[PDB]
Amino acid sequence: DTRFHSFSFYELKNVTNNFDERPISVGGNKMGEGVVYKGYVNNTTVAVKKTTEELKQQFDQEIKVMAKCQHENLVELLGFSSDGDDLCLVYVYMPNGSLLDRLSCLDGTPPLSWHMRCKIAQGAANGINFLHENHHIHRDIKSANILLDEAFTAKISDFGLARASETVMTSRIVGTTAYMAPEALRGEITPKSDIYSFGVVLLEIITGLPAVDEHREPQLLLDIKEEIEDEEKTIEDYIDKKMNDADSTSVEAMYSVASQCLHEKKNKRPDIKKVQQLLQEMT
Repeated sequence: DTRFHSFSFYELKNVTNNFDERPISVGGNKMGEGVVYKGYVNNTTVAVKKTTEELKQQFDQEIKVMAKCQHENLVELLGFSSDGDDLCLVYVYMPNGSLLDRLSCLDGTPPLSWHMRCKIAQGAANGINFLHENHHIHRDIKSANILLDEAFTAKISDFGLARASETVMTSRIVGTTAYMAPEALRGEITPKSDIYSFGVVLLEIITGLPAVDEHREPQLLLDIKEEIEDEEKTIEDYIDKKMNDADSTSVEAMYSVASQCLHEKKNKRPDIKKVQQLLQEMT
């Protein structure tokens, strides 16, 4: 609780069109999914995220993480509400949405250049580096959770699952399957799992493809690593065509980082410091 604003529930209900759960593109306030709503408070646009006792301690858990973790490449928590029998968290609004939607060019946005993509990748790595340095594991690293501010600065978001480290195991396996390391899928909690997930992200950046596509072969993006290793295909075959500034050398350099991140065995993966350095040298 490092000087966050305490909101009453009615204030946030007011500014969100009464928590209008319809997508924004269809006239509502939902920008994603608790559920996350767009709101206008005090000349500012904000992001409002809306067992009883156990939801309360997760609510308290995230505030704890957000109090301790402040960084240019992390979404900043602005405040909260806990009086309308319905818990809310209020964050800095990121106008350019998620990396996922920018890679897909959702709603007709311009394809991201290779230069911008490298900057976002570096930003994301810097954000993850801060978390690991400060002994946190994100647990849900993915392109939908890399948000983009006014200047397309990468902002790591959705810390609802984040855990402090001192490898432990959990009974409640959480995360996004198409991004999850094998050990994470088996209930292990380790920062090495974040690295693996970041490798999938790097693949999405290179290819512009989503991590999963039920009508695609392979359905999982991470499987393209094996197709390339068993030289059936090249990374060149998979490079996003919606760029004109992607030189072979840096693309191959990024793929090399991605491939190392995606080692099936957690101990053979680079840590975030090495990932940071490698993305620097690519540039």
